[PDB]
Amino acid sequence: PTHDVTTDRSQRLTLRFIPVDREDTAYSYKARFTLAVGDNRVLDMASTYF
Amino acid sequence: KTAVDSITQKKFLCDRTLWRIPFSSNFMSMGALTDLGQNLLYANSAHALD
Amino acid sequence: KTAVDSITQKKFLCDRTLWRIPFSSNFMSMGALTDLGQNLLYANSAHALDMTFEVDPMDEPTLLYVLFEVFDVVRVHQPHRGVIETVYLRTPFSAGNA
Amino acid sequence: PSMMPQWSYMHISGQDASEYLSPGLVQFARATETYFSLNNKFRNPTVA
Amino acid sequence: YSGSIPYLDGTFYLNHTFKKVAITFDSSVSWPGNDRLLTPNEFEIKRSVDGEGYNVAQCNMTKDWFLVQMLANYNIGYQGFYIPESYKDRMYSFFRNFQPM
Amino acid sequence: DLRVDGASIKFDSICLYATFFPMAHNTASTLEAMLRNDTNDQSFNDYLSAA
Repeated sequence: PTHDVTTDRSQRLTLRFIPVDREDTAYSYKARFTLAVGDNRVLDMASTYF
Repeated sequence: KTAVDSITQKKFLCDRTLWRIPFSSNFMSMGALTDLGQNLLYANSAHALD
Repeated sequence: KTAVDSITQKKFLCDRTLWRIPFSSNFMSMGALTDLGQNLLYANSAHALDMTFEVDPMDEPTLLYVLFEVFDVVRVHQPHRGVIETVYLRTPFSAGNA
Repeated sequence: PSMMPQWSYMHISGQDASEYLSPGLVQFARATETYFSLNNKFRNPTVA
Repeated sequence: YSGSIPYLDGTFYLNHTFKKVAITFDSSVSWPGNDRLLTPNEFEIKRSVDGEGYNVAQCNMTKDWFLVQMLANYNIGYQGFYIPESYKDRMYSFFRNFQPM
Repeated sequence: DLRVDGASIKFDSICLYATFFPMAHNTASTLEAMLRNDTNDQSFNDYLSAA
């Protein structure tokens, strides 16, 4: 299909997100993230791993 | 009990395969002609490759 | 030519799997939901269950591990932007029962 | 949980996804099957 | 010489010797182009120390090259990775021959 | 018992990853509009499934 699948304006394929909060305890640590999906995108969760 | 201090080395091996690259917009194999080809480059243009 | 009087012993080994029992009328896999689960007498009243196991003895404490197969589903809804809602339904033995 | 009953809500029984979807969506799912799979996102209850 | 001739038989054994490759059209472009990749100007296949953030599969292979090869061989990768079925991966594949060490 | 012998494990950094299909904007917006209708919700099972 020649058109109407791929875009043409610069957009990234892979995204890396930093934690915004890390807390530590001797037997577990808690990590938070603020994931952001902008408009005109669809993210399938099968491709997110730590 | 008294092992030496160590450093680590990693590498890989993938003999018997070809290092390939597709000429598409999103690297998938959607057919045997490829978007960026049927663009035909509006079947009118020209370029040299480095 | 010089055998001895002997007896014979038999046993088996079936590691790495679960023993099953289907809740069907004739032990078949006829659909993701069995037929007897739809039978009226089981869906319009209540009943108490009693099971008894006799097992081989052993000399260090163990556990009996039972999986009641049930239905577990979740429905997800995203009406507006940046809002997500869900409904979890697990039945029978629904959240709020022993 | 009030407009439609429990079982038929979460598609435990009733009708497959080939029916209860806005037929535009069925059109779409049949349009991009080869390079973006969707069929694993909807139950299709069976019953004996 | 008389040993096996890779350029004819198909036995390739030197793949791991590539550091990177860069493409360029008409002296000022970049075909991967358009902020597509993590290292947009060229593909990176292996790294020294500092690239310890970008390696995948417990080896020294950058993520993006793994992605590119997985896609271009089996159209898999926009839905999370896994082992492609036996039929779709023949003897001269990319996933019959991967080895980390 | 590995607590006694002296095994230890320390965590330093952690980052999260995601990937996007660079779908053309019109088609993506069509999908976004279609998938918020309250009769196209998501179902999902859980193999094992049982208590």
